[PDB]
Amino acid sequence: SIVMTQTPKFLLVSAGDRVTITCKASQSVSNDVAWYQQKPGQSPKLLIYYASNRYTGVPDRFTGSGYGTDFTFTISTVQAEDLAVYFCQQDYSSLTFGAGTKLELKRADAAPTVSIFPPSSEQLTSGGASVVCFLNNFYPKDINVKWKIDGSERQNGVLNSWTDQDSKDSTYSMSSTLTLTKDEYERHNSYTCEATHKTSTSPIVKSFNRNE
Amino acid sequence: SIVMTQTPKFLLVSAGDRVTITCKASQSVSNDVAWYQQKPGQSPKLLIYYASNRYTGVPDRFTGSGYGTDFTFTISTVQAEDLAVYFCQQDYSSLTFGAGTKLELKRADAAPTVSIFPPSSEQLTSGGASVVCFLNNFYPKDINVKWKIDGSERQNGVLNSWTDQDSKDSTYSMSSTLTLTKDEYERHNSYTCEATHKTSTSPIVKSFNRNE
Amino acid sequence: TRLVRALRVPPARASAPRLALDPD
Amino acid sequence: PFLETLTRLVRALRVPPARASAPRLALDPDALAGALARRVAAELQAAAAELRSLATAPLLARLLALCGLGDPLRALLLLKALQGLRVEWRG
Amino acid sequence: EVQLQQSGAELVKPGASVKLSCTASGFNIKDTYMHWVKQRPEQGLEWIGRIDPANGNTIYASKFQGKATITADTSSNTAYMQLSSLTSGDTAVYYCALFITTATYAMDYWGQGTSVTVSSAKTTAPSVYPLAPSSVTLGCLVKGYFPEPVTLTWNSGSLSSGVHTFPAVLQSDLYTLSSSVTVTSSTWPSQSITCNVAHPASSTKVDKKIEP
Amino acid sequence: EVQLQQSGAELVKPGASVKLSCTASGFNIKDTYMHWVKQRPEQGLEWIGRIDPANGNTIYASKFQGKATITADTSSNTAYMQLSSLTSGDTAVYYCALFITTATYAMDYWGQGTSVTVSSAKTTAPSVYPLAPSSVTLGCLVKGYFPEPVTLTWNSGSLSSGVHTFPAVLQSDLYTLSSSVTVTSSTWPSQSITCNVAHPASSTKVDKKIEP
Amino acid sequence: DGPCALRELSVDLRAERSVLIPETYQANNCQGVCGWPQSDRNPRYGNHVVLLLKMQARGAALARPPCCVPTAYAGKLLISLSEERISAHHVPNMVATECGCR
Amino acid sequence: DGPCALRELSVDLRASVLIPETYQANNCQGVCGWPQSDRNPRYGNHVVLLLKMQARGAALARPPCCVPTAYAGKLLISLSISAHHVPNMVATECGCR
Repeated sequence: SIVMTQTPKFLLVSAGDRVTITCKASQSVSNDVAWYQQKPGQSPKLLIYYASNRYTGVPDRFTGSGYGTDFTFTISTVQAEDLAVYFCQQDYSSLTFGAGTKLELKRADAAPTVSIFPPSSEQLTSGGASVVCFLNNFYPKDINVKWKIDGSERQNGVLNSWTDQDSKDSTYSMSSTLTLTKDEYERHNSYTCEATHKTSTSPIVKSFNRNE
Repeated sequence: SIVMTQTPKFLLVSAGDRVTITCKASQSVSNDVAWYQQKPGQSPKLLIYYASNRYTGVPDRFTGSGYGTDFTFTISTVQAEDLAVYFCQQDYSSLTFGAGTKLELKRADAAPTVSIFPPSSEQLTSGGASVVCFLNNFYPKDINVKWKIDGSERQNGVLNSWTDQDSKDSTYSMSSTLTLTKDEYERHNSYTCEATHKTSTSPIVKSFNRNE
Repeated sequence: TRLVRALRVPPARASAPRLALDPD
Repeated sequence: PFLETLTRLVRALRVPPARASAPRLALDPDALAGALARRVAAELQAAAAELRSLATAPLLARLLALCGLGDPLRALLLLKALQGLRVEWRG
Repeated sequence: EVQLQQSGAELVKPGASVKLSCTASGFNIKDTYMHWVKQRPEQGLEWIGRIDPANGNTIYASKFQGKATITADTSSNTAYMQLSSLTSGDTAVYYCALFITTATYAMDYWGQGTSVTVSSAKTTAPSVYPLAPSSVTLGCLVKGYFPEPVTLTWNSGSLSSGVHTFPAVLQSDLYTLSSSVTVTSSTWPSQSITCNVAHPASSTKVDKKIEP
Repeated sequence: EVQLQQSGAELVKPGASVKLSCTASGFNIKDTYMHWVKQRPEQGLEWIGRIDPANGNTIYASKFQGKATITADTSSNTAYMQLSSLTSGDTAVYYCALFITTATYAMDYWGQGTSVTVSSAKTTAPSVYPLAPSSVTLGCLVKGYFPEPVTLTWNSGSLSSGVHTFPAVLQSDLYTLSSSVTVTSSTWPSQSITCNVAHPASSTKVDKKIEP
Repeated sequence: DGPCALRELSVDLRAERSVLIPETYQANNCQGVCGWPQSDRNPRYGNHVVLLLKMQARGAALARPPCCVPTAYAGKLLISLSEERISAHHVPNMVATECGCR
Repeated sequence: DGPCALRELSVDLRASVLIPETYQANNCQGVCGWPQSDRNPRYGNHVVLLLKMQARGAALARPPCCVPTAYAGKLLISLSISAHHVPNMVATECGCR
């Protein structure tokens, strides 16, 4: 069977540059190839069939070329609405759908916004206690989040969740949660949520106290 | 001479709506009319000619129609890159360029960022003292700015300057300046800059003290 | 007619070759 | 002697327009590669009378007075040019 | 026009069989073949098989042979796929497709996608909690539910600005989810904000009001 | 291609005369006429006159008759306009234009614009001052200069993110201007930031460095 | 705009030395849109065009949709005057005189 | 893609049984520029005039298009016996106008 190898596996642009991707085949595939686009949470959509033509509604920016055993796909001027994953397919035999390539943008740095929420009354009546820490609108991707209770380390029961890059301003987010039993929760007094990022020489700490 | 009347004189959209403008003539002008576009700090550029055709490079959104004594220009789906002023011109006689119509967008509200800067050392050595107050990234347009010295009103020598609507996130800005003589400046001790806006029941005040 | 129909065996390719349109 | 006067007359009759807007573009012609003598006199007299029907009068008088040569092409070409000018001048 | 409609998400025991459906609209299936495609979260796309309604001759890949049967019915323009002998490795998303590519024309239509899950857990109902603290951030927390699909909205869908909804995370056969909204200081508690949660599997609808 | 080039800004006494120029490029002016257009900040566009280089027959509007003379020269593809009897009401921006509109084709080319100002003041040099205070805002202030044109940049043009430049304001025949830049907390004073001011009329270049 | 039809397009011929007759050079052009079913005034479509239109209507997407073009031409004659020389030329296929989309 | 030329486009007819099955009707496709780099006959005067207008700086509302200029008939047979002949079906030449 024909095997298709796609490169590069990762990419990053500055919203004004040119982009090129290559998709090599393991055997003579004549000129039967297609280039697709898949945005998050949606079905694919054809962009370029055969080797040179364009589907209806495709703007002029996108283009593709190649023949025989080498095919390339190029975008001239990247914009902010071209965040997706791109596949290359062949049709000379049982269909194969490449491997997929991602894409990302750039912008100026920013600092996170930190919020902390304590357990509600209904949950306390139920039998558990959950503390929530939200970090919003930061850049770049990497962050470290730490929890402290009564000035001590704690790394059991934590849950973390990340969001995808926004399509409006290209900023990330994050949520952290800590779960405890009511009896254990009521025994301590102070809680803190610390965040370490690239845009600050000192951690950003948000703390609360149970008694008040 | 032919006189052209353009309506409406102002417009406001939500980045997803349809817009229509009309340009009536004072006498039979056959089908000789053209529609232009002028962005800030640039020369106009033709968009539509001879009532209903479309120059090279104009996308599908824009359209126009009419004949005899009534002509209309419509945009189906406004975008974020369509902030400009639109004119209607006739050619049956000495050319006339209508009156012009503006355009604006919408977004969620936001609060201003306030900064205050005191006079520099070189300016103090020169003989004057200027205090600066910057308000950045707010919405909507209207604001009130007040200056206070030693807990008293002051409304002489103030200068204010506004910026235009941004093309990246659609937010305004503003700068205020207060000028005084060196002796009079050194006679007082405390200065404050107050801003009143729609998104806060109390003013935002930023103050500084000379002694420290 | 039967012979013609029998001789027109179906293909074994894995992709559609072209569209079909009735002679209307 | 005679053709040059006709050229001067043709140039004189083509007065400039007074409209305030350009009517169309101008492009130089560089591309697009390819025994009754009484007829001509009668046609000239008819065209002169038609122009008379309505500065240029002295030139027309000189043309008429000037009114030798037997080139077949010249007479036919002049007849055709006058036939064209007949329609052209009515504008 | 042409439209492809599919069934809803399904959850099955580890050892049963499923029957997915795909019905066309505004088209006659006899014109061309119909393909069935599979997608896993991180393994990329794949190809299962195709069917020709006119004759009934079907083709399957070399890996899915013997555990996937495709059938078609032209009386109502529908196709069915039976998947048998599940082994907890088939949890995925399945697509119905029509493809044609030629040197002078092409046609590409895709479905919406059907989600198949394989597990031995038991259905359960969610629990909704509110969270309360020139800007204010509020949160709604959904805890302890199964299976994945669930819908969360703010103020019945009249507040879609500055709202983040983090993806679900699974631990100990139980999911979790959180949502956050940021609003200016002059719209709370002067107004009412409520989070609405709807779980279709158990047919539950809950609305919760945030109060100080 | 075609390009229209013009002269620079001019300042003139109240009672003298001016001679503006407009030179084509990549085109022959004999093909079609040349139009001269006027623009005032708030009164909209107007029409002054047109010239036909081939013959030399010029046309003027009914209001500008007797105070604007147009001439052309095809030896170097240039046009001149002489404006006489200034009365401090002609301060405006002038444009050179080519227009053609027809049922099947059209042409429209504009210049860059020449600014004319009329006043009895005297030229003067500017004065530049710096301003110093998880984000930090810095400012550069330009005070006491004449006439309007002046250029301000940050770091010679390597810092164009989060920078605002407010428009000039006139009081007591003297202008003013300010610029602001916001940067994160990990890039100052760890690096060097300087504001550069260039005044062409007096041929002055100044660079000032911000320090704490 | 309307459907496919004929419309005016003319230019002016100029020479630095000689004078040309006629001055205004006329060469019309075809313009408009032709759809399905036909609402025009020209002869009926061919079989190729209706086949393409049906293909477009079924759901396909062609890479070259039908275009409104002319199908006939006529010649022209020009005369040039200058001192001691008159010349004439005849050039065929200059003026379009019919339209129909293919 | 290349310049204006002829290319394949075929369909299948299905209703009786028809002969021939594969209905063949080529199509013209490509781009023609200035100066000519093709294999078809030379342009006309109208097309070169339009191209010169476009090159001078103008902007036409209908630029030249690559289209066919010849056709051939076809014959079909239907069995269940009938025959039909239809002209102007198969394109056989291309040239932009």
